[PDB]
Amino acid sequence: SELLVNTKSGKVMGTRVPVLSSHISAFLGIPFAEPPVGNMRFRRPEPKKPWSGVWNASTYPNNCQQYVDEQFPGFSGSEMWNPNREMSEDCLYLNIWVPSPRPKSTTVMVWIYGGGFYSGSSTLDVYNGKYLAYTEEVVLVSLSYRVGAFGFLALHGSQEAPGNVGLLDQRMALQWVHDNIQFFGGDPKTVTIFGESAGGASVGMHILSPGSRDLFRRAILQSGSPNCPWASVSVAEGRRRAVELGRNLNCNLNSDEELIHCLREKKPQELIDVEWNVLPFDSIFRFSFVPVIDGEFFPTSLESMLNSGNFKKTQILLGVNKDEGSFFLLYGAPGFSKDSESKISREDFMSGVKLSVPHANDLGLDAVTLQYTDWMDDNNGIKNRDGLDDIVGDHNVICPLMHFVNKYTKFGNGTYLYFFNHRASNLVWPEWMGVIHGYEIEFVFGLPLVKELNYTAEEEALSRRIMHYWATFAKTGNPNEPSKWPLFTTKEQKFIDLNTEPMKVHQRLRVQMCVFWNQFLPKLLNAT
Ligand SMILES: *[C@@H]1O[C@H](CO)[C@@H](O[C@@H]2O[C@H](CO)[C@@H](O)[C@H](O)[C@H]2NC(C)=O)[C@H](O)[C@H]1NC(C)=O
Ligand SMILES: *[C@@H]1O[C@H](CO)[C@@H](O)[C@H](O)[C@H]1NC(C)=O
Ligand SMILES: *[C@@H]1O[C@H](CO)[C@@H](O)[C@H](O)[C@H]1NC(C)=O
Repeated sequence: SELLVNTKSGKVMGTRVPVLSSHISAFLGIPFAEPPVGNMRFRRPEPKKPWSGVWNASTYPNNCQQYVDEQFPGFSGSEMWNPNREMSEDCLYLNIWVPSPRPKSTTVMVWIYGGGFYSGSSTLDVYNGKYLAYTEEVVLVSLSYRVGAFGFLALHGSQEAPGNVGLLDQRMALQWVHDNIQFFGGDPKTVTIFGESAGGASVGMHILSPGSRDLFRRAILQSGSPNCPWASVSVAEGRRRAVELGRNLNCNLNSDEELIHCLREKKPQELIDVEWNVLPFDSIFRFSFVPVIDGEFFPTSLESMLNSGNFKKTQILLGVNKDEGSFFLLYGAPGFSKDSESKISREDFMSGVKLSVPHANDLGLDAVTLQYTDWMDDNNGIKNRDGLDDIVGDHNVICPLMHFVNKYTKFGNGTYLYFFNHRASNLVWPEWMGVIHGYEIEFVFGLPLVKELNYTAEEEALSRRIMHYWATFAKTGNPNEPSKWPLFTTKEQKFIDLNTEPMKVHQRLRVQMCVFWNQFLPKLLNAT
């Protein structure tokens, strides 16, 4: 049977699913680790003990325990990101979509979801692999991995909660693909990993970690990079936040062992109810438990790894959206709201900046402000709102990604860079938010080919160029079929737009602002 597949861990059974008036196979909720429950919480994951009999991979798995967005109850723009399945600590599962009939040795793509490391699911409507699998004829995997404190609580020195274990979940799912994807028609020596926001950062991190490098061929990074200022923390800061976590639950804090024990007796939702209380600053685009620079997963600092070429040398394709910052301002900066044009007063601007660059002294805040203010029009609310938007997106997503790409290109084997800027015609979020964090995903996953969803036809077309670029790049290391997407080179710095208008090629993507965030501001804060 096409739906029966024998693997190194045991036999697995899927289900046919319809797709654009056809069918393909899906193997959903296949385990790739032991359940990290009980005395195993905060622990490195363990390989799943094989089973006999036939694994029922006919329905989606649980989602990992996570914080749930309730800012806009009943609003689909936010609610479609929340878990749509029971949450549980038993969540290390992966999902495969296989073309029909079964390929013999086709290109494999493994999706890693984002969510600032505090949230995410493999099972969401926008991550449905059937459209991609079917249209581009690739085997589509999506893995899953522990988030929040379950995935990233870090007491360096302990072996009970070493940190990074979420990153280790990902690696195991990738071990399992390397090992078993052949039986599903996938080619394990042509796996592309790809992800968005924390998933984009994750991909960069697997490119840097020596223990992950041999497990995939190429990489795609959407709106996220390993060196993002929100994507990792030192062992001191992780230790400090773990303890503070404990302090919020009245734990015995006299030893690592005492503390971990107390955290392990707590119901999942107790950890989640206080997770946000440990940020050391009042801040937007910052998350409590994220990877740590431990000297193990990351052997030294990301920056020295990047300067010295200590990382997997291969092809990568990556990019950003035009308005990355607006979500975070909506959720936290005063002046902003879902149902108003959100025009921002000088006073609210000043506090936006302080929230966006939480680690800056007054002199740094002055410099961000000078840099983003039209002084011949300082009382324009649209200008204040948009400048704040650019500050969040430049500092947190674009300038870090440009730094990474600039360093990667000096040693890598080919880079392709995009700037995604089409606002969907069916978008339910307000006009002022722009081309928003997270909204290229539905193009990359091909949702605009389902008519019930209400995209224009030029949107269906764009979605098809994107999938074919992503897939062709995954299959060959070049998104071009033999009008060009040129290579990004350190000399010329070219990239493309991605939108309904015919494509153009540009250069030096936000250099002016990124020289400020990557060279000047860091220097200024080192000195003062
Ligand atoms: C990626 O690496 C490939 C393979 O190593 C490079 O192709 C080589 O280019 C060198 C330098 O010009 C030539 O001497 C060889 O003939 C090529 N070798 C092979 C096996 O083709 C390729 O240039 C690299 N691409 C980029 C953009 O760096
Ligand atoms: C498991 O598969 C059976 C058929 O083998 C099917 O009834 C169902 O899709 C699965 N179980 C449920 C309902 O969770
Ligand atoms: C497409 O159009 C209809 C009719 O206005 C709208 O109500 C419907 O919900 C749309 N489809 C979705 C799920 O948005």
